[PDB]
Amino acid sequence: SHRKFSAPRHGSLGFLPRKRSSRHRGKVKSFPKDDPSKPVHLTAFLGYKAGMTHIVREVDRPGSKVNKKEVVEAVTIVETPPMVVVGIVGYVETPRGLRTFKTVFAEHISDECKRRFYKNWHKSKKKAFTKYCKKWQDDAGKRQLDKDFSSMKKYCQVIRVLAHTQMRLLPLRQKKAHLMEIQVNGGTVAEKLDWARERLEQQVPVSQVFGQDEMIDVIGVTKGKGYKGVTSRWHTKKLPRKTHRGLRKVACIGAWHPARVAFSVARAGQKGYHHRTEINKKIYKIGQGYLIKDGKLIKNNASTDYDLSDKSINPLGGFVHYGEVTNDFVMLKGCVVGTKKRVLTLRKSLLVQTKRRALEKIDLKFIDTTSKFGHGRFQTVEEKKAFMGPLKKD
Amino acid sequence: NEVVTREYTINIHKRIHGVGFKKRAPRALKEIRKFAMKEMGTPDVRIDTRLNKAVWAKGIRNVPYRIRVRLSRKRNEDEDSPNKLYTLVTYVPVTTFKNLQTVNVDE
Amino acid sequence: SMLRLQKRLASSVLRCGKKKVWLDPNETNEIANANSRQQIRKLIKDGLIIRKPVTVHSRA
RNA sequence: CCUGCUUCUGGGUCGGGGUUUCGUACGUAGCAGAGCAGGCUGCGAUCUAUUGAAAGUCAGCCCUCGACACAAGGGUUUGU
RNA sequence: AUGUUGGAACAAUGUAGGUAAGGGAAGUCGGCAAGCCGGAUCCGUAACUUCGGGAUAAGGAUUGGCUCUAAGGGCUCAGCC
RNA sequence: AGGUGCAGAUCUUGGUGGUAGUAGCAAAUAUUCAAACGAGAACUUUGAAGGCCGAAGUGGAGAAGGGUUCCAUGUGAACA
Repeated sequence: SHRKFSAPRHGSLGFLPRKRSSRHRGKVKSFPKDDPSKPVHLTAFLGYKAGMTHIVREVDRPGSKVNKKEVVEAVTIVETPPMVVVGIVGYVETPRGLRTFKTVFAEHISDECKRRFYKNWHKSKKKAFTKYCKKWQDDAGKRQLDKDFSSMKKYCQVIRVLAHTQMRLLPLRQKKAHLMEIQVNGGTVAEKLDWARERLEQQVPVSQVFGQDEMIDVIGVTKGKGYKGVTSRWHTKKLPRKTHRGLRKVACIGAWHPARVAFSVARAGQKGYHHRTEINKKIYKIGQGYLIKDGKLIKNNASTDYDLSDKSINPLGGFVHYGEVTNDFVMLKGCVVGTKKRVLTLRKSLLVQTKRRALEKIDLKFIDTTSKFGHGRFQTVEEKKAFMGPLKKD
Repeated sequence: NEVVTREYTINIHKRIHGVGFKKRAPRALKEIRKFAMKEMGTPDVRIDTRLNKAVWAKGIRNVPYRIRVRLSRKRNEDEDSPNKLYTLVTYVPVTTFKNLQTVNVDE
Repeated sequence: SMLRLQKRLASSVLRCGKKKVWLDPNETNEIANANSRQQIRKLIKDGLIIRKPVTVHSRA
């Protein structure tokens, strides 16, 4: 017979293969398309999740109940050290799809990027790119490099760039940088190729790629949760207490003449560690890293127009399970996919952003830098000192 | 050189965080044998009975968080075995663990 | 060695259970060849096997 | 699956601060203490000061480069 | 010496225990299960009745520690136990 | 001349497979260190520590029933 009372199915089938991700770094499945009118620019960046905190800002949306009112928003902290460009790649375009044409690397590659080409750095002799770097000090080598560059002028349609993150500036335990192809969108192929040739072995800060109050896309891997049942993974109804063979299950799975159990039925398996792509994330603030001028360093990353306090975004005792943020960072509205120390892919939007929400500028009023290692109640260390006063240990 | 005796303090609390009540003390002796093979890498580890009394002094559930250990490597005597060196582990009663480094004591 | 016979014999002579019976762990070879209550009594005088004191149940 | 395993540098252990949880430790002194028994002394729950004190604090928190050893390793395969 | 073995892990489903913000049976054939009350002292206790009961009906208050006071006894009026 | 020919009868007897080195060795809080012995020690013996039975016991003796299971020595062929 038919089902007595209709109800929508549990779980979307668009994220059906709930397996462990074959990759750990987020992958850009579709880069933004390019038009020759725009200048050359980067379209993707790679960051690392630090933590989350509050924010205070003024809302300037017309016609609302919350217009000209102070709100709080959950914001993510993604520490984003600048990249080092180590190579470029060209793509000829085929009737069978998109095919890579030629990959050209730098003359000398930093050892942070050399970590990626080895499964075991301790036992290896670090012999990668040793004969490839001999091509840059012979006259036949330079003519071959220019012939390879001239070949990409003619045949390549899409040009990406190979850039890697900088583990030396991050407080993470690992030292192995993550390589990433970033599509360069801009003018014609020729000036696109010349711009990436100049940018070789150069620092690429975040401000070149992204800006404030801009829709971006976050790509990353879900927090791992291991093997889980249908009640946790698929959020099915719990069976009553009187069930004999258990109650955290799926009661009726399939019909009889459907002699095979279907692919659309909720079954137990791996939950979490799934590759995801979240869109329409708002950048409230692109921060600045620690920098030293006139002897002392500058750390007023949490300073706003009204706070004017020299505190940083690092809370009291630092970020929980991450470390301290010393490099420049981006502040994204709402929670993002992935756990602490998770590599995160930042990407420009694939859609034309013309809305009241996506074009609203943000003016920060107060950034909460209280301790997240419990119920914190102090913004800065010296504010607590002025309240607590002297202690026994003084 | 090879006969080296030195003081050590072990944070038992951080090596027991997670196990059940009926195995806290039986586990607690394991990271003392495991600790002894780390600095002086001798598989033959003998722990003194007074150390076993100190760990079991609060029963099987409550274990002292910090404990002071004289961890000494000595020559293996007759009934010859491939481990030509062994490590003797001795309990050291110390009232407080504030400002205790690893003291390299002498003979 | 193996000393369940001596502990059983030391239980009967001293008129108490084997809980309170203490054998010397260093003179094990001397205790092991007793095999009789007469030589068990000699080990009592020699101090090798000693009755353990009664556990306190203080009324204070 | 994701990391590290000597550029006198790396991590590990301990320790020190930061953060945080609970709530003011033992001992001492008090003419504070319902009072009680022989110039004061003995008992007295509790209170006060030492005392936001004492205790815990990554095992999956944060900075040390304070002290200590350890670290150029062991074994098995892979050819156009 | 832990009931005819151990060690390492702490995934789902289990079996046995618990805790849950707001609602309080809307769940279910059905308050199934779970949960509330609970000892003692002082008040108070209905309809009905075969006057024996109902009845610990129902419904209220108190409970710790310390320091004192009073009362309840034997041996020759006071002393001593 | 016959007790003369099997593929079956949920046939009889006997032997061997897949399952499968799988289900399982999860009712009653708990074991740890050192020494002895031994070729071999998580399980044997001794000492110490931490626990349980908590006198309606996991204690000390009986009746029925069992019948050498009681004691000493030795063994680790078969069982535990």
